[PDB]
Amino acid sequence: IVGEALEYVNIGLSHFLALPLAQRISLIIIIPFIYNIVWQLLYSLRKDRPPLVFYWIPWVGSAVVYGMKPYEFFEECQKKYGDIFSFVLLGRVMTVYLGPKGHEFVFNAKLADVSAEAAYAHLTTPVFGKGVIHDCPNSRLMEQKKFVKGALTKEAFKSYVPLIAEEVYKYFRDSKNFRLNERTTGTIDVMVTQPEMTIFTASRSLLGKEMRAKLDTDFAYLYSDLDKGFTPINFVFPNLPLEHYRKRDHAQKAISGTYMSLIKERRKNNDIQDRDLIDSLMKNSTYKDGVKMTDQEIANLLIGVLMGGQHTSAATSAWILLHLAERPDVQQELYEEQMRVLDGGKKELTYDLLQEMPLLNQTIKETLRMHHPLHSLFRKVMKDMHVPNTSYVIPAGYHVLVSPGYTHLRDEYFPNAHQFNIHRWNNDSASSYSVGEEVDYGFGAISKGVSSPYLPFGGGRHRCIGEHFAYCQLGVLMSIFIRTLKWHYPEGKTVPPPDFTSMVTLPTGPAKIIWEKRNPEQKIGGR
Ligand code: HEM
Ligand SMILES: C[C@@H](c1ncncc1F)[C@](O)(Cn1cncn1)c1ccc(F)cc1F
Ligand SMILES: OC[C@H]1O[C@@H](O)[C@H](O)[C@@H](O)[C@@H]1O
Repeated sequence: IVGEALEYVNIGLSHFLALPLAQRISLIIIIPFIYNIVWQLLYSLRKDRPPLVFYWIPWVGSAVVYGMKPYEFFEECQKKYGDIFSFVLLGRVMTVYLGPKGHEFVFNAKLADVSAEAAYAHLTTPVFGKGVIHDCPNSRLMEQKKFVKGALTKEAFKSYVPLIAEEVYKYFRDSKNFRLNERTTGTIDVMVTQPEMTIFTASRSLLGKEMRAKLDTDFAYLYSDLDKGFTPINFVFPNLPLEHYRKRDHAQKAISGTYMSLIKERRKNNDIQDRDLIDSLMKNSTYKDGVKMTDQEIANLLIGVLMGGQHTSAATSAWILLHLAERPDVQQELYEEQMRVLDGGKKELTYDLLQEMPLLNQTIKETLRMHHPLHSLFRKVMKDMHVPNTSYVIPAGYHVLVSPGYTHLRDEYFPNAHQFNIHRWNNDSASSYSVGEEVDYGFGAISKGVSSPYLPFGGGRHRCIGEHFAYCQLGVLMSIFIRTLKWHYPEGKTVPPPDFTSMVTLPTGPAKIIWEKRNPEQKIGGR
């Protein structure tokens, strides 16, 4: 008889419940910790799963090392396990596929296999608002990208360039950080100046003069508050009863209400032209099933596009200034190109002359190689996926992670990858280009293959549509900085390390450079 063993099981359960509170709590942490380690050992035997990085603290996983030094985390994992490995991250299992085969696996994954929106909806919907980007089916997103891409034409860039130039010169004249009419040298924190210059130039060109005008008021404080809600904490705490979350929600309503006010005003007066992205979305925002975007969804889409382009672009111009501050040779080279292309400054900068400035564009390209703003791109796995040429199966409910920025820093693909060298792009200054066949997901033909080791703008259905706007904006900014200023580091200082815990891989603050006017007697006119 072993029914006596079943009696003692019941007896033991009854004695378990009688344990004093110090031991029941002690067991409350001892039991999961022990079972978590037991489970990892058994998992390591599965031949149809990638290796899983070992971790001590249940639920948390490798969150700390990944959050603070992700590329160092990937490099060590890659040496132990190779290019495919999983790790636990705050309750999720992330499967990483490093290198160009991983770009192909994740960026070209089938629509039914993976979902970006299920990975990101909690990050962006609380900031942007409902009904756009990740708060909608993929076919809706594909068409929103088509709508936005319709204000981003060559002829739009031709009119944006003088407007962006005006904003940069205004900033040089009026900002406390410069005041070029009264100061000939000064010190700036580039993580103060670049977010400001970026919002001013992106507002004037994409949003128009009215929304730019609002940035000269206390309304600008709403942008700061909404900006602060764009943070990785939303992956864990998207809504908490705190002032941070309520200033964010207030800003989203106030800002989108301001966009809707302008929109309803324009169509009240039939004042709908071809000036900015607001006009474009007012004329071209009907989905292919006949449904029109509402004014709320148009406003939420403007917020999302401006907020993403704000963070990637401002981080990138910060890094450009920081790399050039220790490279007066590159500043000199760029300056000579400006004098040649613009006939000593007697030519006005135009979008077409921007295309004749290869070294300037290679500097943006090289900065995006060394500082990809988004160190990791996620998808949630919706159907079990077989990893080709392996026995691995990534089950549904995992997440896949692709990191083109990690491959950007591999000597195998970019010799001396940790050295900033714009000439590695000689005869190849295009922001990107399809090396062969093309495909259309809804917003234009893009490269069909995504195995290039350089992918600053991603690829596949979720590929960036802001690339040409970003180059135009960054090119005008840097053209004007180069012609107007020389700059260098305070003594002893150098390029700062990246801060990987924020939404983009921005420089660790404070990152100060000292500027000096090239022409101390140059005056910037206007009121
Ligand atoms: C240096 C500047 C930029 C970089 C490096 C960059 C990079 C990227 C990358 C890597 C993706 C792919 C995301 C993924 O696969 O999960 C992406 C998507 C996207 N980006 Fe950008 N971007 C930049 C600027 C901009 C600008 C200026 C805009 C808007 C004008 C913009 C709008 C978008 C949009 C709408 C998507 C589509 C997201 C999706 O389909 O899921 N980006 N970008
Ligand atoms: C989802 C978000 C993101 N994805 C991954 N890691 C960090 C991130 F912030 C992002 O891809 C960033 N981004 C890309 N180009 C500009 N911004 C994004 C895309 C479209 C958008 F309308 C707004 C937006 F924030
Ligand atoms: O001239 C083409 C124009 O297309 C419109 O839809 C956009 O609003 C403008 O940004 C662009 O300049």
